[PDB]
Amino acid sequence: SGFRKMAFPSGKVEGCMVQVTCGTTTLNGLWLDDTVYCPRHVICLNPNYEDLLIRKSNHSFLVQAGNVQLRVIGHSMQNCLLRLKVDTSNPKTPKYKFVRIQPGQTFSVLACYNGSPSGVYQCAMRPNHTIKGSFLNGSCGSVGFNIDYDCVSFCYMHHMELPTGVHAGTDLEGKFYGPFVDRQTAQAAGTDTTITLNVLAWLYAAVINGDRWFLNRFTTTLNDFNLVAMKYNYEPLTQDHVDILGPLSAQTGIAVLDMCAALKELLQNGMNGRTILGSTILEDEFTPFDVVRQCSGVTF
Amino acid sequence: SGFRKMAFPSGKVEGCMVQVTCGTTTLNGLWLDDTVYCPRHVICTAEDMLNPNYEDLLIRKSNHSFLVQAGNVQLRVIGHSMQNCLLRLKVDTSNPKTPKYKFVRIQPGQTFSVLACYNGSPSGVYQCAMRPNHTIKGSFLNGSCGSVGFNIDYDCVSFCYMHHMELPTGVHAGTDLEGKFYGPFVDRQTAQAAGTDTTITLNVLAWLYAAVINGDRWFLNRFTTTLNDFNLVAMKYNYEPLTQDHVDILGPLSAQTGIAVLDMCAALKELLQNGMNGRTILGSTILEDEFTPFDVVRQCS
Repeated sequence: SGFRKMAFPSGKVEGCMVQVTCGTTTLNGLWLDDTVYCPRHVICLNPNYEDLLIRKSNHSFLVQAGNVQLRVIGHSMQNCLLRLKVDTSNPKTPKYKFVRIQPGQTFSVLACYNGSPSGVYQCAMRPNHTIKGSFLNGSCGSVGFNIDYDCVSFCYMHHMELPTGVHAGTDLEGKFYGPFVDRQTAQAAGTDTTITLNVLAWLYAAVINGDRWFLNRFTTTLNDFNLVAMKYNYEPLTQDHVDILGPLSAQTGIAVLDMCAALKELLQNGMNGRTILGSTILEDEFTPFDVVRQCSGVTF
Repeated sequence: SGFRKMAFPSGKVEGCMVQVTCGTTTLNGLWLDDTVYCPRHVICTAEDMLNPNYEDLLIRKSNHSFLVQAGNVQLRVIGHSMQNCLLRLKVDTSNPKTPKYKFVRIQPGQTFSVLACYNGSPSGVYQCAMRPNHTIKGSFLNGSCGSVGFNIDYDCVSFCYMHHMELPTGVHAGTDLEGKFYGPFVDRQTAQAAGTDTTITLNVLAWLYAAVINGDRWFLNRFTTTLNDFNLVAMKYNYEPLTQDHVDILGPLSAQTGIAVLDMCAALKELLQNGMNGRTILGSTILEDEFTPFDVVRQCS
């Protein structure tokens, strides 16, 4: 049946995307009820946003939804975000919540340009607080989300590209992930590591799909595992991660440290020209929950 | 910057998914205007599949035999008929979320977005390619039949695939929206097997170009080759023969990066002969072939 890196259906987020233009600057905004969220830098090297906000009046902002202009009747700022009040509550607003995700967690990104959705892909918040996305100029304001039941949890809004070509942004409260700031400076991505917890979740998915050649009859202590894995640039695995893997461990009857012994053997010796879920490399962008959802057939 | 396997936004298709039930069998249906499309095997039981005769099976069914549901709300079917391996059910009400659309039969090597559904509801969206052997490496569990594959140009949706089954090796087969199977497969239980799978050369070349557009250019070399000499090597590694037409499709991408197509074929040739020596391209340690030149241009440009 295969295992696929997949994204959550994006319709519910597509219905909230609008084009926000302030002068020469056009980008995307997220329209929920009667508020439009967009990156603070639409009101434009080290600018005092707070100040440039004065020169601005509601009629300065042009918010477009489909072939219709949304009249702005209020403006404010919350951290690095802009909150525009419009005179029309979005009829497509889905049930939603704003969430701040932690390193290693994944989400779907709806790439947009001119308030119009262009594509959706799956990605992960990297250990160094960036995301390896795919954005072109004009994508600022695009958002990342997860879907739980029928509630849309927005966890990311796109702000900029770092010199190595990776991306940085904020939660929907306007607070950046990582020490990044929306301004020009010489900020760069810190060294990145492999998300061990996610590699382990993926090996469980393989076993669940019948790809179990790499299993062995040994085990290891947590520390011995970390001592080998860090040498390959893997994030240290903690007791809390081990706990997050409990449901998968129980479903397969394979203890986490027993899976860690298989992983350790995979790192030191390799795959011997073999494959796991058709892959020649250990995938690190599927979380324990992504595995449960895809292996089970969760719908929305 | 950045390059990702991406799908088209699924919202226009989501609003067309419904549930179709017959007896104990339930699968997905596509609701456009006043018609619901779904795999015809929703009508025959388990047994039947041993070689059911659908004409015989269909004529024994009535409009009320079909339980179509949009949400938990039932749609009354007032008509039905068969078209190749699909059922077309006429419902007494029209779908207001129906987007502008058309039915397209794609060629092997082309890509499309799949909206995996169960019980008529959206589970996930992913991007794939119709393989040279006409199967797709999808991610589907029992109950996903009827989910569709599509592309979007502007606001127009091009439906090109409807899922029907899984083959012995675990890959998938299906049909276009006229019910015509892609490949030598049949909706019946049998010893069927996927044909010989080859690597989509045109796409691997588009991908090396997307790698170049985003830095990564270690695999490049000072050599060039002839179309003919390229094929002699590539065809030795299970790669599809590259035609002059393919070379032409890569033109814009060639002009954009300033690397001639045959020069890029030279680079690939070298790659196939020497492996990547533990290196990676766009983060991959294998040459990826599920990105058409069109896909790369749209995303990189």
